[PDB]
Amino acid sequence: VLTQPPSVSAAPGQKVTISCSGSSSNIGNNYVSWYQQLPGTAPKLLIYDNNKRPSGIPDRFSGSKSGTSATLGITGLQTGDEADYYCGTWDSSLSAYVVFGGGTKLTVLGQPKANPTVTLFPPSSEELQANKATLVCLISDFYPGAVTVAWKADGSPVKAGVETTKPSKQSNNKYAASSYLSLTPEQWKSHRSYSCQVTHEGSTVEKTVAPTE
Amino acid sequence: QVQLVESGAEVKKPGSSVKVSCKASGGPFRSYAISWVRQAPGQGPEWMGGIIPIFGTTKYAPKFQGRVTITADDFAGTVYMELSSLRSEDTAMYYCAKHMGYQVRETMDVWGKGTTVTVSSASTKGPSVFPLAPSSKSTSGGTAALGCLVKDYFPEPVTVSWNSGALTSGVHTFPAVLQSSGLYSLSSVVTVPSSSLGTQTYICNVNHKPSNTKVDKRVEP
Repeated sequence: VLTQPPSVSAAPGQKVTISCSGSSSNIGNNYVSWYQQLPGTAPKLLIYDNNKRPSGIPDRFSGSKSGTSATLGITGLQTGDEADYYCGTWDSSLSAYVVFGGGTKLTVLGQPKANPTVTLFPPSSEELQANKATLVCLISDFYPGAVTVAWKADGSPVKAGVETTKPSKQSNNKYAASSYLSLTPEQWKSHRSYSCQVTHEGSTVEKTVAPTE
Repeated sequence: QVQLVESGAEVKKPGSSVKVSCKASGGPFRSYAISWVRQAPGQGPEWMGGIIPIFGTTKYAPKFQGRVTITADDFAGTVYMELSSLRSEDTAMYYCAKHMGYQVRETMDVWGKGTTVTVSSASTKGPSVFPLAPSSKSTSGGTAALGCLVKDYFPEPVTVSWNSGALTSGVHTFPAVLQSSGLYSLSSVVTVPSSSLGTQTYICNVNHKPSNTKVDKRVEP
């Protein structure tokens, strides 16, 4: 039960602070560490013993503890600093265990808005022949990484049968997302056209398919 | 000069046990404590327990007390973590980490890369591969998108390459989706020029090692 703000943001070159609040049985009476976790890596130790920094950690990382809370500090922050940050300590109550914070996600300001590119595929003939039908909508190269997706049967929406992914950062530092609509071949051949409609930053892109015309 | 390496991914049905291992270079007999920490997807880390060197005493988090068991074989420099009566909530990333000293009350300075255990009610199934054909609906600007649908497989992961490895620049393989059937499905797209489309031959190479199936599938208009 260690409390951190869920997210923090600043421009490259500036300073940030991440706070972590607890009780006297944990932060108050023990030593605080900070861990950094870049996407898909082992957590790395940034700061230990409240303010000590291991050999091999840049000196623009700084730590402090005051009473019942602790704060991590990063100066001259570069884009490579974008990660989830966790505080950790020891709880000295009868519980007797190692306790962590919720994490805060540090994002760095400024990358240009990138409007999303949308590809829509209808069911393949061999899949229809296997008595199933899947419409696939692929969305790539958008920033920032938040889109909503809406399906249309002819002209009216359908909510049933839809599966969409969480958007995820691609290798080129933009975002991607997949949405799948699962139908029977009877339903598929039953309509004039189907539409996938991607809404990103108050703008709309919409692609259409029809039962091979 | 001390490195940690855990065992491979595990897939388990509810109610079963799982025993993960962690191997240390340097060492090999320890003079440092070692802990296990899990992280559920989109969650803060969670300490499970740890083991003191020499004396072998163990400490477990209150939450896992009684269904987690931590042990060490000193002659091989290896510690184990065993979690029993698995539920779906136990699905997480599982790290081992060493302490900068002999007490679990101390900073964890070195961590292993991590290992996943997945708890699901599904059985292991190979995927079906379907072509996502280019067509006139995907052709603009002298480019054309085409791809592969890898449908209904368990468990992760799957491997998709193109023309047996030749095509790479201009290839996107999207992260999977998890259906309510508890099966996975993903898509892999390669962006190429409009002109080559008919002359050029494109083949996707899908590999699902868990069910020992390799599917190769041509994608044509």
